[PDB]
Amino acid sequence: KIQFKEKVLWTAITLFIFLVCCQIPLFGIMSSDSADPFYWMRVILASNRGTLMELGISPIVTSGLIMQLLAGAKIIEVGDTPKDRALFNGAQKLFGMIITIGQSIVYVMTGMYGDPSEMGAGICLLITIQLFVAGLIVLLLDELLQKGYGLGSGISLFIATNICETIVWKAFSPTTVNTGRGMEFEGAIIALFHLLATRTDKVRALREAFYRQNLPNLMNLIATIFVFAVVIYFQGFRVDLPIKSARYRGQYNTYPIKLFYTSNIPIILQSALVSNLYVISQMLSARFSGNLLVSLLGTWSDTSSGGPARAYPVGGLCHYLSPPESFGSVLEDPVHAVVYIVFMLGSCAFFSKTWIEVSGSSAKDVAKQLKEQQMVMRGHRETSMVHELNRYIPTAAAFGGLCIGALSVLADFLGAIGSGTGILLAVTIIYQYFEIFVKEQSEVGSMGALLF
Amino acid sequence: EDSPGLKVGPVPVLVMSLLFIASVFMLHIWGKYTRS
Amino acid sequence: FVEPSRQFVKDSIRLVKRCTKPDRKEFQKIAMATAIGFAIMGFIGFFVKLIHIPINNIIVGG
Amino acid sequence: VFIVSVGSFISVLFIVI
Repeated sequence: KIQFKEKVLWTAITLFIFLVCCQIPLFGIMSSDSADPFYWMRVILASNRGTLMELGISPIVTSGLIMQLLAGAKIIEVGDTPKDRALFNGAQKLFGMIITIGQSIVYVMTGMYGDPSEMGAGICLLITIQLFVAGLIVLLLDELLQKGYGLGSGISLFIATNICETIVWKAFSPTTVNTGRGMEFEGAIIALFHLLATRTDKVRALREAFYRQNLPNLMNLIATIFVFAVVIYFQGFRVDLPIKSARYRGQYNTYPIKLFYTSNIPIILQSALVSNLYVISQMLSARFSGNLLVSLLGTWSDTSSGGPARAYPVGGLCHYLSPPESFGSVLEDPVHAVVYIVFMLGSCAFFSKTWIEVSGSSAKDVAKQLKEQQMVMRGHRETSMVHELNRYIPTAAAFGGLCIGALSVLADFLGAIGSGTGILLAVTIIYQYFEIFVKEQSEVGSMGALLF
Repeated sequence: EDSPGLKVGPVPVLVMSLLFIASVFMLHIWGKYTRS
Repeated sequence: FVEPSRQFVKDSIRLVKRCTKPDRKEFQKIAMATAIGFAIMGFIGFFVKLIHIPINNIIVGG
Repeated sequence: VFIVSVGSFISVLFIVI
């Protein structure tokens, strides 16, 4: 069922079970994970999920997109499917579930006979399963609630939550620092300082000498601030113009669109594919099939995908996507930093324009809505509705996401936190989510912190 | 859709937890438990 | 890339003049709400770990 | 509509893998 209040609440109940599951995947027994490391991929990967072992919660985030794939599609004939009995839409939804399951199986180990995967890197079958129990309640919620047409405000809240958890997890992580400070920022602080530090705040910023060994953590505090000031400013611009409103009775409440609203959601997706692509590529090039001679032939040397003799993620797609990495401290590579900014900028504007059509806000959709809740007929002309309302809606959708996508690449350079790439994506989401949480609810706000 | 009509169930969620509690603690230490 | 850049410049020139920032009060109000929210997200993860680890051997109690 | 969705789906597909 539709209801802004219901959709936010469902995401909240799920959210807790993510953390209860997490601890056993973390460190259990002697278990270790060999390679993976990076940050940008990790914040994306993190639909409430963190630690050394990859992709526990990952099929679950995906599932919502699968539902959109078919429920509001139609073209390639097989509508109403040659299936016995009948009953479509729910049938499409059932097909959607199968696609999610197929994705899951390949990562996890499977039995030797009928196996059809593996021989590379995988396993994590026990490790995945506890996350799967948390994410099963999400999947089951999606099945019932949707009934072949569904949407939901799932996406934003899970990813957003995780980074706050991660910073706390890092604090109790041992960095082979001396026995603990007892409340300075995790690590990098000498033994003499540590005994003092527990007692209360004094010392730290004003002192007589501290710190400086190999900081990791003064970078964390200043990271948040850079994002903090500009995000709030751009959640302030708006276009109004409504008068006489609600029909007669006449009484007016202003209609608000930020114009960074309905624009933000494509950008999160745009960041997400690219970061994942960078981690995976290594497997395709070196250890799958085919690309030995083919690599040499294709890669002229300018940069082409699955490039020969490339160490770290393969040259091509990855090569433009980043420079050393170096946490933004080496970027004077006139050829890497420049391409990174421009590629992301062009990709972001593409996904903003495709969001308009039938997956988000367009001027035709808004036309019908303002006919229902009646602006007073909006002051309007003799009929010529077709233009009127239209012109500032494609420009607004494009502009909103284009600004954020430009900013994100530069933001990595200025300073992400302990992670050094990870912060920026998560923080932006929390501000957007807060507006979904209370403003859409159209009455009161949050829930919890009461009892009963 | 699914052939069960009561599919999602409060009962399955409880069952998952019930299996889990034995697996966490009997098998391995977490509170000065025996390790199998 | 020429068409996205052209749209972006056109939108901005109207937008600067006919829009204004969070008019003193609003920027603080949103920021304050976020700060309370941030605490809920991560400190729940702090409290579970606090209890769970010192059961096996006391290192801070829980 | 489908075409747009499919493009998005391919992008998504790698993430889970």
